[PDB]
Amino acid sequence: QLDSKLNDLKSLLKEIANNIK
Amino acid sequence: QLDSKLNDLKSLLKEIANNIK
Repeated sequence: QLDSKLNDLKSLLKEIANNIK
Repeated sequence: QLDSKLNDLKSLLKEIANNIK
């Protein structure tokens, strides 16, 4: 469960990077 | 503890992205 939570939080960085650009 | 530490470090990227924008 913790590994899945970390993986899910990972995509937030990509989403933020896409939004900023 | 290590998983929690990694999760906490994760939010730093989002904070930096918000600050830069």
